[PDB]
Amino acid sequence: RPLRLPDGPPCSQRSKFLLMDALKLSIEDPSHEGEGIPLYDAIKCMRTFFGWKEPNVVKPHEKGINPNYLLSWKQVLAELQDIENEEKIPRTKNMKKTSQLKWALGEELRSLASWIQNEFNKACELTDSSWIELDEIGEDAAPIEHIASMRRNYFTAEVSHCRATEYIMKGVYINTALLNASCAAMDDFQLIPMISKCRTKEGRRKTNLYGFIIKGRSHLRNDTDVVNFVSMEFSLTDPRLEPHKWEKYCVLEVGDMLLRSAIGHVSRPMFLYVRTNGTSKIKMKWGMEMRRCLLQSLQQIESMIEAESSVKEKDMTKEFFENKSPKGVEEGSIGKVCRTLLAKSVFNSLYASPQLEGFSAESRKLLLIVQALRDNLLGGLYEAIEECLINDPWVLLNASWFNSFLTH
Amino acid sequence: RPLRLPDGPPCSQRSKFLLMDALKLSIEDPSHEGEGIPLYDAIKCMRTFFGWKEPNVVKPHEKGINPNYLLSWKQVLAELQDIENEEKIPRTKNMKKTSQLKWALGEELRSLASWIQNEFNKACELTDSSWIELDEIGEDAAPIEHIASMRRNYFTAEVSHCRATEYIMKGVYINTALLNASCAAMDDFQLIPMISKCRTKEGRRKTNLYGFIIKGRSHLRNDTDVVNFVSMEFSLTDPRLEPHKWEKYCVLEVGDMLLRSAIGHVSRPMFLYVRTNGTSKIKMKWGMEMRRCLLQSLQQIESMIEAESSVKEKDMTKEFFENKSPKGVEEGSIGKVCRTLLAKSVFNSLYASPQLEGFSAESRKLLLIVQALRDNLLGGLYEAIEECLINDPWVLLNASWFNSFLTH
Repeated sequence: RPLRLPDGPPCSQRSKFLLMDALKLSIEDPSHEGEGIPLYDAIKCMRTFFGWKEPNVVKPHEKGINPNYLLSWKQVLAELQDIENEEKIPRTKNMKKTSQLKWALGEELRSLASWIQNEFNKACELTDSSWIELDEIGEDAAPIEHIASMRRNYFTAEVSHCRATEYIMKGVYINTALLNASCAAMDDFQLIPMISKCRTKEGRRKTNLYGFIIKGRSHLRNDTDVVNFVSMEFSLTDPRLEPHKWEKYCVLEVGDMLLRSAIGHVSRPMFLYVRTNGTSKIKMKWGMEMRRCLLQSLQQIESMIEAESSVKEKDMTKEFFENKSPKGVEEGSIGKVCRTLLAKSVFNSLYASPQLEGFSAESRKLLLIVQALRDNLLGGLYEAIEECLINDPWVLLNASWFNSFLTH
Repeated sequence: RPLRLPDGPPCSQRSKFLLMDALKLSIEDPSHEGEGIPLYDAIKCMRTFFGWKEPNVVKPHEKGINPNYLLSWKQVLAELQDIENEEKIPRTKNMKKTSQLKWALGEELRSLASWIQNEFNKACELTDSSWIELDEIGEDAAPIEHIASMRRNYFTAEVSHCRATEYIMKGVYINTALLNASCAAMDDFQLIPMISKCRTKEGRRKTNLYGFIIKGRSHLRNDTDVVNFVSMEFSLTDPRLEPHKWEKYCVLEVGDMLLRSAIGHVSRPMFLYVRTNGTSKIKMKWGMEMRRCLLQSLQQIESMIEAESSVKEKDMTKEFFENKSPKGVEEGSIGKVCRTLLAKSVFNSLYASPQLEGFSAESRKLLLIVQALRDNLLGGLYEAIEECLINDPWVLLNASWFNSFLTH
């Protein structure tokens, strides 16, 4: 009996930042005065681009004040130009408390849509760049033993370039910046660049700018207290292709970018995805810990090597990772297994919800019952599972996956 | 005005062999007596697998004699067992001219379905293994100049592991084997293994067996003369998931395979996709030349570097491949551009048709007219294009792509 997924309008994006749709302005081997200070790096990235034009709304937010989102972007650009006019670049920039920002800062069943499976597939892919160091994974006090070290190196080599690892590092950077600003600049509408760093295939350092957030007032006395923010994220994705995805956003067209492509140089509109959002102290602390997805994925891999090693009375680390009893890998390669596990862990973090906790607990129970029936040959459990299937894209995708598992 | 795609039942697979659905039985650093002789290698690969079971039809061919396809597979397995009983393995194996083989060997609008876009996406992916040597590309008589060499090395590094390159090498091997057998064994129902070879990420030689074909009589006096064959190809793909894809096939369940996976070892049914098919001498000669897709893709890349070099009065090879004027790559990376170009070239070969030649000629004309109208601001051209849109999955996908180009 397959799970009944809800009927309704398609589900929409609810991540704290863009995933597959993100666009970076980047600088390579940066060495300007103040290299490493987020605002300085942001300005350097912004300075690489000369394609801006008069911005306009291309996908209105159905429940927001569209003119205020437009004003907010124009204010970022003007306040950055104000800095260029000053003698020195200040370490942080606090935005004028304009009417548009005061508004923006706050001072139902849905059906599964194809975009979330597509996000997940993109999260499993390899990128050109590496996102973590060779010794990134682990927190051990002492030096790791030989077999542990071997496993970490093999795993790290499969995931250091994975898109999901970019999302981890993006997530760590932005949550670190917003949590720090929430403490250090409680009354300020601080401009917070969305930054990541990577190493190119050629070995060069690269600093990336995805966009900006502006925070609101943030007197976060308890873990559950919320800081509001407005995010402004670059993209080449035309929001008119899948408008249901972008329910929570006002989308601007803000520039044009020249790109290399299969047909030679082409010019494409550059968009800016704008939304109001919020996060709590506890959520930011978890965001800061997203590197744990790597440890937890490695541990899942290590558990399987341990099982095989136990059987063959021999360490099976090399045989597992080199794919040397099994005649293949269902996902296609060991590397794809590593990345798929990682991507699931990262999406569990990015799309954390109570719907997800319930679905996860309840579905595991049903799995175990159905396997016991399958190997050897109710409602209430089903209602517990299906009550979690409301509108969350990640939970719905996972329910769709569960149903495939049942058909087979 | 978008192209009108045909209405009808979903389009079906028409490639000469399986693409994304293929499964290999493989052997590593092979060194048995007669290593390199196709039949010997096939037997070695077959010997790696102990999961066979009594075969049965799981997806019947609606217009074929299903019992004969089943008999044909059982006959392959028995004739291979006959060899194991003999003192020596013969160099080639000619099949008994049984009633099932004599039958098998011959002795309407469709709508676009999602599977062909999915095939194309899979063709663009990287694999764990390399499929070509460092000096594979090019036929030059003399040693290549420095700039040429640099470009070939950068390009080769982006495509040597590409799935599309596997399809090239698979295609070259099988067309070479069938063309050779058609000449050397004209009256025999020769068993022809479907083989490829690669090098693992660790540097080990690996020989792969995809399945078998059996040819019919082949007195190919002219280029257009046809040799019939029956193909028998391994797969983990359950044909009941997308039966419309498998219209031309009888699909058997023939074994079970133990696999590593994200959830530990799992057992999955192994299927055998069986169909009758045919090819001509001219088509096999083209199949033998599939390495030209690599040269032609490189040439497309080289043309773009030449254009940039002409502009900047400087060779732009490094700057192009290292992605150092353009601010990005529309497909995401230079590597993805290389693989996408390659995949399009490979699919043009794999899915060659008159529908494709007409669509290609006519659509290019319409592109040029629409761009001229776009930059500076009929039916008959449209009928020429749309008359090519009948049932071919590759042409239909390309028409769908053309329509996206129009919307934008």
